[PDB]
Amino acid sequence: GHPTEVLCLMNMVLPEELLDDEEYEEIVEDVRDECSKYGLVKSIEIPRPVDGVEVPGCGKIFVEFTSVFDCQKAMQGLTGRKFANRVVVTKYCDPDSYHRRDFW
Repeated sequence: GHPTEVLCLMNMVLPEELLDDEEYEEIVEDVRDECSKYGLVKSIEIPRPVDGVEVPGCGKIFVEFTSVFDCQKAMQGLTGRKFANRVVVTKYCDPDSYHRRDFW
């Protein structure tokens, strides 16, 4: 709906793929590098799974840009792009919710 400077990338990761530090770090770098083609990436949040503990937003990628315009360019460039034989699905994330790490 309402465009923000925070992009949420869905359908890109399985929780299993975020357990090992090396794999998690590689996903963070790959995400940053792809998003950097559209604007300045201020920060990234990829909630990691903890088996038996609820982790809201796990399986989702949150990328904060330095402007709303750069985020909208990222949403245009990434939405519908094929990744891991799937379809990248997106949404805007509330900036306040992002900073207080209140994901869904």
